[PDB]
Amino acid sequence: THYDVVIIGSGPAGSLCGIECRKKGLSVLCIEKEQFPRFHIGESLTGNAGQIIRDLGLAEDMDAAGFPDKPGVNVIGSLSKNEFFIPILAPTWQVRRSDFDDMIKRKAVEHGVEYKLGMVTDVIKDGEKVVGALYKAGVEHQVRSKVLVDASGQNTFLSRKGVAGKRQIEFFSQQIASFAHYKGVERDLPPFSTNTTILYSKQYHWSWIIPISPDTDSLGVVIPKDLYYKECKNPDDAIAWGMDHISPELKRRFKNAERQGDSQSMADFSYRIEPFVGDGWMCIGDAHRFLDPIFSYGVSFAMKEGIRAAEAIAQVVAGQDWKAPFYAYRDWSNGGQQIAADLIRYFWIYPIFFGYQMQNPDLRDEVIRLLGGCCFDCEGWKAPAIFRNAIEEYDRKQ
Ligand SMILES: Cc1cc2nc3c(=O)[nH]c(=O)nc-3n(C[C@H](O)[C@H](O)[C@H](O)COP(=O)(O)OP(=O)(O)OC[C@H]3O[C@@H](n4cnc5c(N)ncnc54)[C@H](O)[C@@H]3O)c2cc1C
Repeated sequence: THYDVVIIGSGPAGSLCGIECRKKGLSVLCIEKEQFPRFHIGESLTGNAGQIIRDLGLAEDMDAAGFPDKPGVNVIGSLSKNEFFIPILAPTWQVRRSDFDDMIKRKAVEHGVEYKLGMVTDVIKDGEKVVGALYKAGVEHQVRSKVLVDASGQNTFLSRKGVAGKRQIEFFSQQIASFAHYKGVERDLPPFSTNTTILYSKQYHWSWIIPISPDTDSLGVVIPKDLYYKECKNPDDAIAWGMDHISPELKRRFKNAERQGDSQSMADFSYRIEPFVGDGWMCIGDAHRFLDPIFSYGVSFAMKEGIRAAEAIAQVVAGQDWKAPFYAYRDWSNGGQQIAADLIRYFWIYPIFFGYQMQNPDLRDEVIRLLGGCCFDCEGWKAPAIFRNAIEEYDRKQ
């Protein structure tokens, strides 16, 4: 059995890639190992994500599913008492990922992507060229594809399989995130009751509060890996650590709150995988690159890469050799992702200066677009340059 495109995984990257490939008239199979709906962390969307969601015809459905509108994000430093607000670029939402991912997958089915509940386990190769995959599903099946798209997220299938490059981890910023859902959290005053709230103390010590339904808020406490394994060891203790040590806002807001279900812990390690394109295959989303979620780029970038990949895939299915089209995708992805990574690094090194710089109308407006996810067409902007130069200056002097 043959498809133009086989996609591993139906998170936001895989779903959007499938939809876009269908719009280009390609045949598409998506293999997803989990039954939807399924829990997934990563709840606060960018302005650009909202635009894609609107373009998919889902705006009214987002509201009806009870996903709060997101007016922007408040960043509060507990140690310095510096706080700044970044208004949203365009209308968007805070989501419960189980329901959200289900709604998007449904759109991909409406677009005619064929789905299988199954686990991809291997690739099929013709020399160095990838030409299909094996998946389980109580039998091992074989499928043939002109392009195998890895949208496996954090599972990073093609990297683990040795087809894509090795995972390059950013060791200096390794964190562990611990989170749970609560009811009864005290929200800010309308019209900003459903802003995302970020509270931070020391470098790489921070917490989020994200409203995800009419009465439910997502709480995360994120701390360096070493601190976690020394003082906490489990998510309940890490959250309590943040309550006690990151910000008095937490105790205040959570005074009458009640936890819903159990807490979980998860690695928050930045990484990139290179190469992430090759003959007959490519990675999109977290399957090749993960940024610090303090600025919530993940879902937005996953969707953007799925969309841009479809353009490359269409060129190869139409007859082109893989290199020019895939290297164009690669270069475009690296461009945007590096700007986002620089913004995050710049913030962590100079969080107060970052705040003071928002008082500058020109920078402020660029940062609004950048935090909105518009990092992929920035030739001639001032901010990306400032970030890059600062980071290089900081590094060269250490
Ligand atoms: C602590 C934390 C907080 C975060 N907060 C935010 C936030 O506020 N906003 C935001 O935008 N992002 C956030 N993120 C990031 C966000 O969750 C990811 O960037 C996003 O899920 C990436 O989408 P994806 O499609 O690439 O992968 P995923 O969404 O993970 O989807 C991948 C899919 O592939 C399937 N799969 C995996 N392996 C296989 C296989 N072998 N065969 C078949 N199927 C497979 C999985 O079941 C899964 O459904 C956060 C992440 C973390 C860790």
